[PDB]
Amino acid sequence: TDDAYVAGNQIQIMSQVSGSVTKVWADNTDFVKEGDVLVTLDPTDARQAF
Amino acid sequence: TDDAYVAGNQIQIMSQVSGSVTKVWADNTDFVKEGDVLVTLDPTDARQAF
Amino acid sequence: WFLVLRHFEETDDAYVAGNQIQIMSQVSGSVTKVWADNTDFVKEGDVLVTLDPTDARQAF
Amino acid sequence: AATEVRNAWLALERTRIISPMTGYVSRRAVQPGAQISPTTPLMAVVPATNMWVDANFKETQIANMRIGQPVTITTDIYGDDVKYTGKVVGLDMGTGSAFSLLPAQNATGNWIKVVQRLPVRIELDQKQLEQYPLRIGLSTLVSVNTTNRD
Amino acid sequence: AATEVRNAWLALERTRIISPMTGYVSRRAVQPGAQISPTTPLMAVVPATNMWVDANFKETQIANMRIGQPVTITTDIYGDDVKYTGKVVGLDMGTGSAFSLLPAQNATGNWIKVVQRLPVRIELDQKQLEQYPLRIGLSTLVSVNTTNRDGQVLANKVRSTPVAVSTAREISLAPVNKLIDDIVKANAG
Repeated sequence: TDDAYVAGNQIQIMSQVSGSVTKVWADNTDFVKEGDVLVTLDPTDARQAF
Repeated sequence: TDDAYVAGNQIQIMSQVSGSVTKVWADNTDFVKEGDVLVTLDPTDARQAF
Repeated sequence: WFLVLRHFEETDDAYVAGNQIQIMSQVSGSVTKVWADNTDFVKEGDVLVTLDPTDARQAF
Repeated sequence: AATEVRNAWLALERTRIISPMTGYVSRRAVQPGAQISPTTPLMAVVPATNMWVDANFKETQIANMRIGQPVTITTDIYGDDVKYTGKVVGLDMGTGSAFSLLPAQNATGNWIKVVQRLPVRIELDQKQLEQYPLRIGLSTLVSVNTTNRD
Repeated sequence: AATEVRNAWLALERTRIISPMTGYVSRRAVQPGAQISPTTPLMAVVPATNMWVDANFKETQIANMRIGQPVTITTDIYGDDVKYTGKVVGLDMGTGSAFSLLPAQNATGNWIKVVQRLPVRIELDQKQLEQYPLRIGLSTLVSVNTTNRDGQVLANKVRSTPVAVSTAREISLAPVNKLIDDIVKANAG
């Protein structure tokens, strides 16, 4: 059959909290290791709760 | 009639809680039993509540 | 001459691309001012919208 | 109170969003200043380690298919000069039309018969993937040797 | 009590919406008197500094393309009187159909083979944009020189510098701290 494609695993990145973005560390077609930061948020409210 | 198709039962596996997945125990075309765990979550917050 | 054209690859399916940000508020409320309209140059740190401060002052 | 301190600290430590998998960034819909909740997609990470093939055979060819049969795969990016070897993984338990994100509605009168297709999973060998990488979505011509039926 | 005071003050200060980037405004879907929440889009700001090109090549052409190869891009608004230079940044690990939310073809119809396309990132030189600026979505003819082939298809270098950073939404807590001190002195007897 010629109706065969190539399949793999793709993962969406979702936050566990809510905040406002302040940095981005990967743009596109960039290599990423496991454990690296891709996005950072403003820590004001969380620090107040702490 | 030529407009006949086979039908069966399906299950939309869902979680009874919310969390973040840390393990998956099955891929497509795999055989599963009634007690076998399929997905695992991070037990930190639940442990705190306990 | 011909294999020279093979030493290159062409495509007309290209399109310029850029960044875009959807401005969103961190709080709810009502609008009382709008500081810019379409085709206006705005610098970082400029006010774009303003809300009624009646409800926040009470909590303060 | 120590438990509440712990919950707050975990909340603060999670303002930095960490990648769970090694891979490559594909789509980026996150900009500085965006308002984010735990339901907004941000990026995608596509590894290049474990990749397989998904062949859609007709109803009239999967009669004599068994798990473990030899397979040969030739992609289009490379051609007949590069060949991949694999073996059957398992036949799916439904047709693409039946298990599509949008169902097909056959009881409508304006119905024309069409031969159905069933997805089949094929396991590629990873050793030759390093030499010749493949991307998700490329197209290939597959071939299953059904000479052995056991 | 001071923590709650600071949270309330931050809530009040955010009653002004501030621009996190310097660009131009487009699609202003906000009018006075509207009722808004954080999920309601107000407008868009489109920075006009760092733009790239997305060239869609067929699967037949994707091979023999490595990172860093020279490119030449010509546009239509400016015709052939202006050229652009650029480089390959990298190829995507997906064909667009990977993340689609709908079937590629109808279930009722038959299946027809279609040659796929794979996007490529190309980065432009910034000294030409400032004098001959572009706009999002304009068509362009791309040509990539593939004579030299080191064999670098996938990037493998990580970077310690963030790409895009904005800190216009950070609020310093000096006046709140002064107000709290004054109130404490007032109620202390």
